[PDB]
Amino acid sequence: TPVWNDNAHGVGSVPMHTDLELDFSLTSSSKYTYRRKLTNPLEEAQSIDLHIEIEEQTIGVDVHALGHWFDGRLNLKTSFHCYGACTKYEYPWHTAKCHYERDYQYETSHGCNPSDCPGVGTGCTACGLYLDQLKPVGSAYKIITIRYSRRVCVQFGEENLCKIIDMNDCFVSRHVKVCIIGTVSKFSQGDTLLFFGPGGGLIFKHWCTSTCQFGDPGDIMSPRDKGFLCPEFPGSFRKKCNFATTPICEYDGNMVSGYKKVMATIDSFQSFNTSTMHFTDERIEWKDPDGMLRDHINILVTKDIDFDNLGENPCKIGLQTSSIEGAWGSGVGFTLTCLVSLTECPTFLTSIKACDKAICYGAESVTLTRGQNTVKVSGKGGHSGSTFRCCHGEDCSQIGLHAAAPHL
Amino acid sequence: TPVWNDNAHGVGSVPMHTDLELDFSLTSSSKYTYRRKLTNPLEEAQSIDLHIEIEEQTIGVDVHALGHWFDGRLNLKTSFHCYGACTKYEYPWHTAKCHYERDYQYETSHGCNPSDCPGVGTGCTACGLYLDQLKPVGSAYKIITIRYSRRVCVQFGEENLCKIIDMNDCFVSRHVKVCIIGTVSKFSQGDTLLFFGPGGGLIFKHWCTSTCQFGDPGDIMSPRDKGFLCPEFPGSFRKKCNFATTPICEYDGNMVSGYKKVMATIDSFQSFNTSTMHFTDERIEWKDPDGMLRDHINILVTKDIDFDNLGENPCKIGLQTSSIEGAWGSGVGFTLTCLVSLTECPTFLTSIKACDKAICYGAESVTLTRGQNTVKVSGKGGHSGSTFRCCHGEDCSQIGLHAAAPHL
Amino acid sequence: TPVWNDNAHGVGSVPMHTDLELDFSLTSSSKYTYRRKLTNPLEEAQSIDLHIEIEEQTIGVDVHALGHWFDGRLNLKTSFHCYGACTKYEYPWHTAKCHYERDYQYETSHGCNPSDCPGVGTGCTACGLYLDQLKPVGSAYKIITIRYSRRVCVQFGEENLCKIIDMNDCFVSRHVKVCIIGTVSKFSQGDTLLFFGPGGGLIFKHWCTSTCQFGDPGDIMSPRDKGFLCPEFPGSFRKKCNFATTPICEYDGNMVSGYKKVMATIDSFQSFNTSTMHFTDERIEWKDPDGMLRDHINILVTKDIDFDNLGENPCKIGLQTSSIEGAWGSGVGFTLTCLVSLTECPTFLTSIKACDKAICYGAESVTLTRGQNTVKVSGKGGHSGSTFRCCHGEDCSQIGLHAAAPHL
Ligand SMILES: *[C@@H]1O[C@H](CO[C@H]2O[C@@H](C)[C@@H](O)[C@@H](O)[C@@H]2O)[C@@H](O[C@@H]2O[C@H](CO)[C@@H](O)[C@H](O)[C@H]2NC(C)=O)[C@H](O)[C@H]1NC(C)=O
Ligand SMILES: *[C@@H]1O[C@H](CO[C@H]2O[C@@H](C)[C@@H](O)[C@@H](O)[C@@H]2O)[C@@H](O[C@@H]2O[C@H](CO)[C@@H](O)[C@H](O)[C@H]2NC(C)=O)[C@H](O)[C@H]1NC(C)=O
Ligand SMILES: *[C@@H]1O[C@H](CO[C@H]2O[C@@H](C)[C@@H](O)[C@@H](O)[C@@H]2O)[C@@H](O[C@@H]2O[C@H](CO)[C@@H](O)[C@H](O)[C@H]2NC(C)=O)[C@H](O)[C@H]1NC(C)=O
Ligand code: NA
Repeated sequence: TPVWNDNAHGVGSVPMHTDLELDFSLTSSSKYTYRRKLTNPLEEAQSIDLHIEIEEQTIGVDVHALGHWFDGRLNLKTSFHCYGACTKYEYPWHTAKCHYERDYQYETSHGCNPSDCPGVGTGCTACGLYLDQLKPVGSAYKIITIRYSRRVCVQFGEENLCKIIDMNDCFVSRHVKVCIIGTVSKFSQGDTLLFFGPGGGLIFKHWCTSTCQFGDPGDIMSPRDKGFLCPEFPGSFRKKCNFATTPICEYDGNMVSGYKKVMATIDSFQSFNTSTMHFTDERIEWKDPDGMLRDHINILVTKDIDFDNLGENPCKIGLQTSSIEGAWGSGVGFTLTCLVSLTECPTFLTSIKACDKAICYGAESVTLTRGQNTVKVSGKGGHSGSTFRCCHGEDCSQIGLHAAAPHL
Repeated sequence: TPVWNDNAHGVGSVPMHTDLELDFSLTSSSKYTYRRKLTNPLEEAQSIDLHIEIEEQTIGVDVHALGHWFDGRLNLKTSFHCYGACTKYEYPWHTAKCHYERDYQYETSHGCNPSDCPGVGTGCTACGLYLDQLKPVGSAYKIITIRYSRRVCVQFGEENLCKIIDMNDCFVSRHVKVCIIGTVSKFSQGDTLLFFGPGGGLIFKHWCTSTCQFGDPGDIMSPRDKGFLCPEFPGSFRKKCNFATTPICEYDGNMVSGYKKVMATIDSFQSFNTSTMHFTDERIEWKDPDGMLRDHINILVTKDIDFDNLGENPCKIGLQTSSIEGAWGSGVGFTLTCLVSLTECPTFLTSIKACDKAICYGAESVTLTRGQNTVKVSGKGGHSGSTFRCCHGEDCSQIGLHAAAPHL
Repeated sequence: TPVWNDNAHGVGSVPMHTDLELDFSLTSSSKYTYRRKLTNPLEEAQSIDLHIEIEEQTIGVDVHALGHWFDGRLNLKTSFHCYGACTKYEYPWHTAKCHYERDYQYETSHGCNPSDCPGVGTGCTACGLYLDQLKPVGSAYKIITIRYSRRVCVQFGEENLCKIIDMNDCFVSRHVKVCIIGTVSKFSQGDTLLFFGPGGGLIFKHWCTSTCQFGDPGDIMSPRDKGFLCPEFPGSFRKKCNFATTPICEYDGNMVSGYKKVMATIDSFQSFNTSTMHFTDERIEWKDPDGMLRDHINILVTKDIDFDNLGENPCKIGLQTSSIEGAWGSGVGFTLTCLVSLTECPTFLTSIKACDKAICYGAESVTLTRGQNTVKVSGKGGHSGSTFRCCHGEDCSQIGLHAAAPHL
């Protein structure tokens, strides 16, 4: 009764038949190199070159680009007409993308009309808030997923292999195991990253989403080139009245933009630094130069007898996509349906992944049965050009599918 | 001078006298099985069956059930009377559980009265907001504590032992040690989990607590079957006036429910998936099928000579509860006071726990002295039926105590 | 081609030439002691005393002290004058530190004047909100950085060395390595800690920063002894009018303080406990007595042949500060510029740190070249009396520089 399983990434070893162990805490922002000649314990003349290169920790963040945050000024105007409905007249702020209008229609009165207006219960006083002097101040990105990794290269004799190793995963070969164990608590899913310039940025934990009011972090956004998502103005208008005098609008809510309020208490917010940053559609990768952070590296070497590869198996997998639902750029995510054929084993416990161009976006552990299988993989991230493929290890299907856009 | 201590869960070993080590990164949502015949290095005919089963990672979340979130419609009504105080008259919205009333009392005026009202400084115009078309949309739970674990079963020869091993704890036996090391950053204390249907849910990081305004996530709640916690309506009423016309109420605040605002930007929020979910009073357990997450497993085996159990000791403990204060279902928590008797040792460094039905809710490290000790254990979680017992290892007192209800 | 690197904290070992390994999960709030006589495998009479003391986990939090949070009562007053501008008259609330005034100037009317006021379009009705019955309820601190550590002391023979070991770092010596691996998810950067009394506190994840409205957690603050940061009052005033009657002000916004609203739902918030707490300027250190938390300890001992110290090198470093910019007590932080001289190596990969009085606030990994180097170190934390020095390992420059104050 075989119960094949390749979800274990690592090795079985006999401590007596192991020749070298390196165990250390490494600065996350530092590389590490190890070179050694493994010579046979005396009683031979055969040496083996061991060369290990571990690269700096990289962070990869799947994001939704939120566009630009703007600074601006809130202006208030008044438009009065003696007679006629409010829609009968066009107002100065009508061209303003972000405006809030309150109408005082059919409400003219003797002690609130100008001298040329004998109207009672007629016409319109229109109050108008609008944003102007708009200026973009930064680009904002919503964090969907966070993963850290190091590229690990191992030469043992003439064998040479490089792999990108995720934090809390292991590099496995016949003679060398490299495991990385770490934790970082700097960034969280749902955080919003703000980049003010063309070095670093700020983390916002409460960027407005379902309610944006003027004054909030993220209050005035342009998701793309043209078109604002305008904030709410929660305050009230008042029509200030006087005899023989044109009505005057007033607004009693907050008048200070979110950018100004944030900049007035900027020390309340967390900055981060970046090095060698790589923006792609809905993804950002960089190396965090924070030298206070460390991760744990263990390297185990057996010179003569091979490690037992704990995921070794004779099972063979064929893959193709069937369908997809859900969205890229979304915290809710997508589901990729894969048709997976298993041969050479009655059952096989493994993981099927949703990947594109060697980036993984989701994975499902599954016990496959001999023959055809239908496997659903939940994923998050990607962009409109992503074709998510069904993958097993380094092997992927011939095509992938596109997910739908978010925020439709 | 003995200084006995059982807070260390693990073993002392001599690397030469160890026979097998398995070290690997395991998919959190996958089980793992290892079977091997340990044969004596040649020069014997005695083999030992080793059988290790590691089950999928389970999450256990102590929660406070918040009841149902509702969608609804905000309606506005007006009730006018020529004469009499506002309390003299009953208003249509008085049966509505969530209503906001503003009275314009003794404020009648010539240009704001109907034709049959010669009142000046009399009567009442009543403005009334109320919620209607209410519908529950989901069940919400406040996270109090999060713990991950795997069930680990080890057979070595005829010895067979199963234990639930918390992440970052170790399974210890005479011949086998299994340590699990991991980190997960998906859920946080204070997060609110929302389940919309009877598969998965959403994480909210800003569900309203001390201030709920209409439009907030969590704005309209029913903590149990009947009875709403109504949201605030922060906007203002206006009495629109006209000659020979009944006053008309207006409200200038947000009119869109929190559910609609959240659903309009649903991609801003994080989903999670679940498998084999088990709801009990104030607790939820499930297996997260997110195959992207991994933890580290180390297994060490000595075939001949026993491990040194680092927590081995001759101390003996008797336990009983004395008192309790504080609350279940609460982020502030409770304190269990235990009377603990130590014999066979002058002192003993150990942990006393507050547990019920093999779930732990709190623990206190303490150096006990020979004879009686009073130990206070801080805990969080549980429900009204919980009887928290004083526990040491797998041993517990004969009865437990109930904590008080939260939110009284 | 030498590529010296001391960023790896750990050892190379030959598993056959290692004599003892202790591997265990330790209660975070517990100490651990190991004592053993290492005797030569028989065939000698030379023993070595091994004595290891591991102290309880300490948390060190760099913070910005926010001052005291206050409870208070919101009061509303009215001041009317028949004639003259509003600034012509002094109002009762003018001495109140937190007050909100709305003026109804030149708006007198027949049906809204007292009997002695024949004014039309004159004088002033002044509405005044003010806070009174103020009382401090707690001291608040903004988390800037969080680090955990254990003090580790190792005696091997006559060698005795104590070091404070950060979580996820290693103690390295010729014969003993001690590595600590752990994760904790209780506190987060940007959390606000509130201490109500002189034992424990509460965690707030949404303490108001860029917008404080009355009713918010953190709404009424005094950053120091005298001087309040007053909250906004987002509601509206109304002037209630009547014939031959003095105008009466009304306010329709929230009237309940943030302290009362939080205390009304206190079970929604997370408490923490403390032991042996040490407040210093902009820093708090304590031992968390939460016995449910554990970390992983590995101890490796070689009795005869020394470990290969993976950071061993012949490079020599001289250090001095050059300049500084940025702020203490700030989530944005500071940058220390150091002049670093490298000799005895063509290049050296290492870390330069910004430290004061054996507390580190920042670190930069850098490949130094022979001769002079300019290295910028990003840091966070400290206080006005901090002199941040350039440091390498345990070696620091002769002076340090002060950063600027935050929130100016
Ligand atoms: C894993 O979760 C997805 C997400 O769908 C869930 O979203 C949550 C926010 C919550 O509302 C929950 O009720 C909801 O099911 C599941 O996929 C969804 O399945 C439904 C039912 O067939 C479809 O109508 C949705 O279009 C579909 N969405 C996506 C993005 O695929 C999924 O079934 C669940 N389980 C697995 C194994 O993936
Ligand atoms: C651990 O903390 C608890 C909780 O009480 C604390 O709650 C914080 C929010 C903060 O306000 C702090 O000042 C407060 O002490 C402590 O228990 C409390 O102790 C007081 C004093 O005797 C009692 O009046 C409370 O009822 C009690 N509450 C509970 C739930 O027990 C506790 O003393 C402290 N220390 C230990 C060792 O548990
Ligand atoms: C690491 O980041 C600091 C912080 O400055 C950054 O702050 C972010 C919030 C964001 O606005 C980003 O654009 C900004 O650069 C950098 O230091 C700053 O550098 C500028 C440019 O010379 C100076 O004007 C600032 O005074 C200075 N601030 C501080 C506190 O030093 C820094 O350059 C960057 N890189 C490194 C290697 O430290
Ligand atoms: Na208002």
